[PDB]
Amino acid sequence: YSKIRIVGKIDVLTGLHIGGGGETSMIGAIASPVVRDPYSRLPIIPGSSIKGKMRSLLAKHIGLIPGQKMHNQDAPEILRLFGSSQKGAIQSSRLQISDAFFSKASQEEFDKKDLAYTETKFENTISRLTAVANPRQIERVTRGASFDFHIIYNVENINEVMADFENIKTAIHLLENDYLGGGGTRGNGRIRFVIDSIDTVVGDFDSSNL
Amino acid sequence: YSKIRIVGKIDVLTGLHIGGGGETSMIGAIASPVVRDPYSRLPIIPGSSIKGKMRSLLAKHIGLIPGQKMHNQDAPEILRLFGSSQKGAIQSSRLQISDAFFSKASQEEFDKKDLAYTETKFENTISRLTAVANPRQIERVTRGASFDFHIIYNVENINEVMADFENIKTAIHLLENDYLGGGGTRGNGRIRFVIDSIDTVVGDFDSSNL
Amino acid sequence: ELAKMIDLNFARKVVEENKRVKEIVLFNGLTTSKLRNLLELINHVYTKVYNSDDTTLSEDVRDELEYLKVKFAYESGREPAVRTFIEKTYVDKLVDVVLKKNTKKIFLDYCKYFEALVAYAKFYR
Amino acid sequence: LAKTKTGEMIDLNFARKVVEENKRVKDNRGRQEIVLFNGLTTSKLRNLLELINHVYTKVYNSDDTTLSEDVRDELEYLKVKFAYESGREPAVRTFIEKTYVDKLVDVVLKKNTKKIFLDYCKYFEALVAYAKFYR
Amino acid sequence: VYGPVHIGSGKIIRKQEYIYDRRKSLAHIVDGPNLVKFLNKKGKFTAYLQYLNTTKERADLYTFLRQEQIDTNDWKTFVLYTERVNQGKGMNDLHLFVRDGRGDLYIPGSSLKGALRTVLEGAFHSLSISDSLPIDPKNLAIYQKIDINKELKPMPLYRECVNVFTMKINSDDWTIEKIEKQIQQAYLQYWNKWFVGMVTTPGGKAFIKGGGLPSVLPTVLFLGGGTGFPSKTKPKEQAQKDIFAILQRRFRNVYGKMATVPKNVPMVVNDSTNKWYQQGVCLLEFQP
RNA sequence: UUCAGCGUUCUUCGGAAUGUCGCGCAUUGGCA
Repeated sequence: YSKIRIVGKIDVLTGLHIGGGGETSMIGAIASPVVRDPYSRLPIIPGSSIKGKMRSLLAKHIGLIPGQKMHNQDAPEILRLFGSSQKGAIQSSRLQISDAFFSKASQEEFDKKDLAYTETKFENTISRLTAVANPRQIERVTRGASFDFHIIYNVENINEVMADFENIKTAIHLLENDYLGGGGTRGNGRIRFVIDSIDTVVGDFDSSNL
Repeated sequence: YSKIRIVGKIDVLTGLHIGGGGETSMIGAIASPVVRDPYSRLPIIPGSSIKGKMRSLLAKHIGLIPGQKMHNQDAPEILRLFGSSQKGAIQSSRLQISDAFFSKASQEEFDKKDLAYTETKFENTISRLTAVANPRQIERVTRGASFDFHIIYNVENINEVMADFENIKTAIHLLENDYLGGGGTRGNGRIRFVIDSIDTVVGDFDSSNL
Repeated sequence: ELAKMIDLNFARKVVEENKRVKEIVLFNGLTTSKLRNLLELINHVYTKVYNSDDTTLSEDVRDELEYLKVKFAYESGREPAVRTFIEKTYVDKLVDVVLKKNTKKIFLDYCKYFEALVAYAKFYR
Repeated sequence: LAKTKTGEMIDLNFARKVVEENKRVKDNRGRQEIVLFNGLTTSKLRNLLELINHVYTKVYNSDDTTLSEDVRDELEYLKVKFAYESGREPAVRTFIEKTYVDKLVDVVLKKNTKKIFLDYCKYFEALVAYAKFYR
Repeated sequence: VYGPVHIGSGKIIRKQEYIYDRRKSLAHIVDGPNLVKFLNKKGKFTAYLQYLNTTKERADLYTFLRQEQIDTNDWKTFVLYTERVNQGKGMNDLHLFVRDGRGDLYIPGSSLKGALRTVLEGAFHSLSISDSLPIDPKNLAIYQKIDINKELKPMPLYRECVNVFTMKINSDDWTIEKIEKQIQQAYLQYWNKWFVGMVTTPGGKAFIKGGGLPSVLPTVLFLGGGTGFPSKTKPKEQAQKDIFAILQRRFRNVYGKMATVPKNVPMVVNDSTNKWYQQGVCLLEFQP
């Protein structure tokens, strides 16, 4: 039983809008603020969004059982990797995807050029009936942002580690094509998992060939 | 589950204005600036703008049901291609059009020609009861610049992928005949499409025919 | 608690008194567009103020607030209605005391007062 | 931005004070019409503001923190144009000498910084807007 | 474009900003920085400053260049470009044509759309009009604005004008036949109500005597500037009363002081060819 | 006749988000 870290980075290729809540909108300010970790007041990519997007894309690639009403009905590879909660037959998740924080490198390259971390994109909604717009402000994340994604893989069945990492590779390739966060259908969310560093944090497992 | 990636060229036929607020303007300078990628500080055709314009043009082309007070109720082909949100009938979005960034080719062409990628256009409103004019300055994108537009289509219903890509091509032609962005009824927003390559990045679908 | 009292209740009552009905006309004919432009400038400075975490206003935001005062004067010169609104709500005087205090809190209550002015101006229409 | 004589600083409130100082009611034929800078109107002011506007746009588009040589020659042409316009009309001459703009362009040339040129543009904004306000 | 047409770009350049060869009869439009650095290198910058201080009113660049006797090829290196000129008087003023970022000559489609909207009135989303095709700069020649109010007079306003479009409609809202008929009707109204007043004035008699108006002058539009108050805006007499009232309200000096209604409100171009010309008139053609 | 331009406006008016989900399940409980 070993624990392997996949710490790397995420290069946003367009705006990234992972919305939030709990703050009332000052009149004329951002209507849909981006989620920020309150202590640093920086936009972040919650690990829940990453894990959900990876799981959804991988399930679509592998195939969904027709009439699937719950997440626990996915293919056994998906349940083995991302976790399942059935009645009595519960499978632990070997993937633990943490919140990806704003990188210090991107923070420095944005402090240079005097560039704000987020971009208040200005949008509208032309109705189909009266053809009247409706202003909206969305707090996207700028293109230069890099996020320190941190994933832990737990090796439980040593025989399935290779196939599980092939699944992870397929899912991250699907994510390189698919977006992260909301509004991805309208230009947001594009990313690329360019930077990686995989090694065995705990145990004796071989992490050189992964 | 294959993702087919469209990459192509949007070359500005005329000046392109796509407004964006939140910028302090000097007296007598550009009152309504164009949208900018904050990082590159260059004009950009947002993916939202392209997607909204294409959906509007396509839905006008096939037809609009009377009393259409919402975007969810529409021609079902548009719902399949671009998405839907109707209660109990959510349809996933098969087209994810992203931001069109300023190409290095046209940027270097302008750099060698000693041209700025934007231009300040002088206009005025002539109230005709008193023949009194009120001037204004609109930013436009210099003609000849080029953007690289990058769409991704998820192949969910294999049977109708040919019809869906035909609809995409028809929408692209509709965007050809019309403008994009600000007031094009007065001469802005003309664009041109050059389809660079269509391929299947992830999966085993055949992209030779498309 | 800016100056003299100046609060959100002051905003509501001043919009009430300056409201006159013939159609509804406020501050001798101030359209909502001019107020929205002023609030847009307020938002532009307020976003930068909010993003910074330190409690003391920087030099950049202080210069932007002086610019905001100059823009207020320009808008008053452009239209008499905006001038009467600015004089009846004393917004530029609040800008001055915000500059004098050099505290983020005073700017935040100033922005709250401006937003209250906008909200009550729209509500009474 | 810079400094004038008698220890007075250059700022936007200084522009307000300058425009107020050169304001005379000067009633004529029983009508109260405001004159600024001894006969200066707003058309000359808008012409000068447009002259500033061109260089401001050129410097605002560029990302360089140091003033380019092209913008330096823009500013030299601005100095020449200011001298020519001040020579043309006495009112513009009094305006230019009272607001010390012709020295300010020299200061921004010596500083060789985009931020300083932006501050000078803001000062000229204060001048024109405050002249519009007091009128 | 039967008459010289100038669409301003918001930049007005003085006499000292550009060179004017009277004998060669051509205007060298020059940029500022190139001339300034040339004079700094050659030591002519201080001479230019002393020239400006010596004569405040008239500071023609060409006369200064002749006084310093600088090389003509040294003139060409700082000159942005050259244009053929037409004067009735060195030139006083100059209005530049509209140039996009690339720098080609073009008339914006917004001007055409606004003119069409004004003439047709008497919404407008269906008529989508785009910019006209690029034109080579050689057609850009400098003309003069001349006021004809019972007597011709040259004016200091010199203007860069063109030497003498893709559009889509929706069938229900607009029709080509209807819009062209309305254009013709508006032109006929302009001729009947206001042009006759200028025909009757002696300055108008001189204008027609020299063949200033085109013989043909169908579809005629007032695209650019300098056309007049009859355009850019009713019974004939009531219309004249409204124009006189608005002019009294706005222009206190020329119209406010004089109380009597003029013969025609408002009371009011030379080219090297003997034919006279008028500013702003254009002939259009529409093809489906 | 000569010379010279001059003033006027510098953006305006609206739209400032909307609709929907508002935790669900499993165990604890109730029944048996």
